[PDB]
Order: sequence, then C-alpha cells, then structure tokens
Amino acid sequence: MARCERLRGAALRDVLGRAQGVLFDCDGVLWNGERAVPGAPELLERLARAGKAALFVSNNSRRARPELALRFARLGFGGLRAEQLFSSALCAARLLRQRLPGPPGAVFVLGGEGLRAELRAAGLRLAGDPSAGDGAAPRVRAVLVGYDEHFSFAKLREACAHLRDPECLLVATDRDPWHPLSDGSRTPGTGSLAAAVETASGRQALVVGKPSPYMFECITENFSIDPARTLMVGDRLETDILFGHRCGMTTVLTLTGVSRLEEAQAYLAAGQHDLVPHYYVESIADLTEGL
Amino acid sequence: MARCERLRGAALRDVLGRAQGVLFDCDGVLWNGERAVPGAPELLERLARAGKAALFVSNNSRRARPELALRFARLGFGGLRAEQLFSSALCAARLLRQRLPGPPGAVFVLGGEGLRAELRAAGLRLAGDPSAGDGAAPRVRAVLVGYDEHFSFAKLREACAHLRDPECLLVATDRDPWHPLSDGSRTPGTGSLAAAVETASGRQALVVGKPSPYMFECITENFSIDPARTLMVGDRLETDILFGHRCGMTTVLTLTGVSRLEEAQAYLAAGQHDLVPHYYVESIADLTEGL
Ligand SMILES: [Mg+2]
Ligand SMILES: [Mg+2]
Ligand SMILES: [Mg+2]
Ligand SMILES: [Mg+2]
Repeated sequence: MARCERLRGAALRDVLGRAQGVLFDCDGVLWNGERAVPGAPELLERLARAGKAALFVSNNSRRARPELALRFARLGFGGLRAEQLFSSALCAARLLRQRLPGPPGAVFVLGGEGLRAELRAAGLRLAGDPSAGDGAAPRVRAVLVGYDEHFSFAKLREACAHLRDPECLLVATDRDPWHPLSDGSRTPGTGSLAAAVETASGRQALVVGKPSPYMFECITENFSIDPARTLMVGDRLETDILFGHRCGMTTVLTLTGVSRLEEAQAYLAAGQHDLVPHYYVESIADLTEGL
Repeated sequence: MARCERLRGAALRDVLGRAQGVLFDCDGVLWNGERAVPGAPELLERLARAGKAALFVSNNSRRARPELALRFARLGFGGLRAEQLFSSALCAARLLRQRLPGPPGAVFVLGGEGLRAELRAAGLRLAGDPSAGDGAAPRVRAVLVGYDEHFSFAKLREACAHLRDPECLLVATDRDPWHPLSDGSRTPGTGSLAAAVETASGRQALVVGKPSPYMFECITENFSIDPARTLMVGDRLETDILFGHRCGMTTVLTLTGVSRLEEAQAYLAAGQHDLVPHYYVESIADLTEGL
C-alpha cells in the first residue's frame, strides 16, 4: 500500500530489478514542452538494455500515432516502435469499433484532424465525412468528445441533438481539466468540454483515457503484461497515479510535472490511498541508478 | 412541509386568501414558446384585483429588461411594470456592482448583447469595450458566464487566463443545463458553459439565478416581501421549487413545463424534501378559482 516513499538506494534496485515493465506517461515526465527531462532518454536506453519492456500511455487526442511518435525521436527518444505508444485517440477508436451499436453507425466527433485520422484508420465512419451519392446522412450512433480547439456552442447543440437518442453512445477521450503551457499559462482540456456536453445532455460519458481502466484493456490487447510486475510512472496524481492503482500497478510520481509532493502527502494523511503514489522521485533520471 | 398536494377546493382558497404575493417563473408557467398558457393572463388580472403582489423571476440572461418586458404584453400580459421583472441578467449586474473588488475593474462577459446592455446599464465596465485613448486594457476583475450562443474554446481559454488571478471573481447567471424548444429539441443552457469554465479553471462559480438565494436578495432590494406569506410558482423542481424552499416560500409546481409529477413524488418517497413542491396544479389557470 502506497506510503509516498522517496525511491532510492537498495529499495530502488529491488523495485527495478523485480519489475518486468514500465508504463510511462509523457508530458511532465519525459519532457515539458520543447524540453526533454535531462537523463530521460538515457533511462529508456538503460531499461531496454536491462530487457525491461517500456510502453507509453498518453491522454493526447490531438495527434494521430505517426505524428505522436515524431515527438519522441525529436526530443532524443530514438528506437521507438509506434506499437509502444498508446494515446486516448487510438484507444477511443478501438473502443468505438468494439462498441458501436446498431445493425452489422456514424461517430460525431468533437476534435481535430489528428483524432479524425485515427478514427478513420480504425474503420470508423464519421459524421460530416461526405455522403454516398445523394443518399441520406448516416445515423449517428456515437458522440466522441476529444480535445477540440474549435469547440463552439453550435457543436455543443449538435452533440446534444444526437444524444437525444439514448442508444447513441457518449464517449470522452479523457477528463483532463487543463494543461500547463511553457509560458506558465494553461489550456482548457477535454474534461472541460466533456463537462459541458454531459451537462447539456444530462448524460455520463464513457471515459477512455487514464484514469479509466479501459486504457489498460487497450494496452493489453497488443501485449501481455502482469500489472503486479509493472510500474506506472506519471506526474499527475488524479490521472497517472489513480490509474496505476485501479490497474494493480506500483505507482511512481515524478516531480517534473503537474502534481506536487505536498498534495501527495495531503491525500495520504487524508487516507485517500488511490491518489497516493507508492514512490516518488525528483525526476525519472533518478531511476537509472537502480539498473 | 412539502407533501405534493393537488391544490384545490377550500385549501386553494385559504392558500390564496392568506398569501400576500406570488412569485412566478415565466417559461413553462405563463407560456411555452410563442404560446400563452390559456387562462394565465386572467390569473394575473384577478390577483391584481385581489390586491396581491405579482412578481416575475427568470433565469433568462439573453435579453435586457426592456426587451424581456416586451414578451409579456405580446403574449397577452398587459399592465406590467418592468420593476416587476427580475432576471439573472439584471441581478448578475447588481451583484457585480456590489462585489467587484479592487480600488474604488472590468468584467469579462460570456454572453450576448442583451446581457451586455444590462451590465452597462448598471455602471459596469466590460472587457472588450473600447479603451481610453491608447492606454492599457483595464484589469479584468470578474468573469461572468451567461447564455452565450457564440461560446468557443477561445473564449473558454481567455476566461481561464483571467481566472488565474484568484482575486478575479467567477460568476454564473444560472446553472440551467438545457432548455426545451417548441419543436421538441433542446438548447444547451448556461450551466453547461459554466461547467466547462469551472472545470478548465478549477473554480466554483458564484451563482446568481434560481435556485440561488441571491435572486431573492435581488428581488427584496426593490420590495419588502414576507417569504412566509409568498407563493413561488414554477415548472422546474431543481430550480423553481428548490429556490422556493431555500427562501422559506410555499411552492407550487405547474405541469405545463419541464418537471413531471412522477419526478416530484419520486423525490418525496426519497425524502428529498426541498425538491418536493407543497402544491401542484395542472396549469396556473386552476389557481384563479381560489380568488
Ligand atoms: Mg503528464
Ligand atoms: Mg513538489
Ligand atoms: Mg420555467
Ligand atoms: Mg406530469
């Protein structure tokens, strides 16, 4: 059980020695903006060399996988199989193929061109893609809320019209409320657009990304992993740490991102055990030592 | 205590005889869309004749008072003093004048031209009104969320930038999630835009409209009313009925609008006493009899 222990010395070595695999969140962990965490590529190099599986779990729904993979090599993370990378965009598309109801249905998407590429790559028909001949607009059977920078009250109204049908799915890529920018400003996240959609429609979204356990289901379609033998490394307690707890993983908080150690200990004193990390490190560069 | 009694016979007569005043909600009560509830103007006529004060309490933030008053005469409700009409737009403006912090501050508004007129009529300086000379844009000290049909992710981002300052007020006109249209469709309400703003900013809005007690404070600046001797008539349990309970008023549900009797009795069996009306009537036309 999580007691927010600084991960070091012999403990660090046993924890890493025993682990078969590490799941990493990206922003606030491997990098912040245009800047790699110094020593982060070297940890990834050293884990591969130790024969430990590294995978990446992101709530990003802005970019399709091939462009998400770009960011890795660009910030010094070479040698990555794009199969190592799981985003809310990819997993939302998979979940939609799995669950889309109706006869052997179009998805109305709140989101950008990257998200759309991803959904189409999975065989999904999107509302507002061109119609066959001059036949009817296909029946909309899911509403997907992603990171939509061009969100408007009109799209909100349209989403709710589709959701009047109770057989129409409501799905969210993630519930991230906001995102820190390099210049100290914040950007609204998908969770804020999902809150608007949920309120106006009176529905609860099915959530794809962390802390939803479905993100783990998604990862373990392509890979067997023993979550008991898997570390989850993230910077955000309500997302990455909570997720790791829900999956039965050992959790590690890195202090290079959103959450402060102060908050992690707050929650422990308040006995909120699934928002408490098992370990914390100043930065993931402190983990290389144990290898 | 509210036991959802059909209001009739001698009971109706004592309830109306004793009451010094009636507060009416508008949509779903006096009218639906372009259509007056038959017998609703006649109830208003008869109440005035009995010497009972009628006032109107609306969560509408779309239209300034002089245009809100138009709708009354237009749907058969002549003889109304605009002083009888209290909307979330008017009361938000009053609250902002009362609370705006900072030296003896601009309001950033999410809302239309009616709301803006109302705020200016109260002496408020709005962000995005033209600047003095070529001096700086004035410091924004309140964010107001109203019914904004041109809501966008960009306005959402800007609202959150202003709210980074914790001395910057967050205010909502109302939390109405959605609104029924004549054609059976629904429109997203201010509560959905307020949910987005609250999520992206991590703040809780100060709420002006029903069921907020502040709406009552607003009404009782212009009038003394004994809420113990005042009836509150509305169609929406979570707004009009809850409000009336919070104010110490006798509440009456009309079935011409949003809430169903089924839901009112549900809540009573669940012992949720402040979402239970004291009385209900099929339509407010059934109330004239008691006079
Ligand atoms: Mg992160
Ligand atoms: Mg810290
Ligand atoms: Mg109403
Ligand atoms: Mg009914």
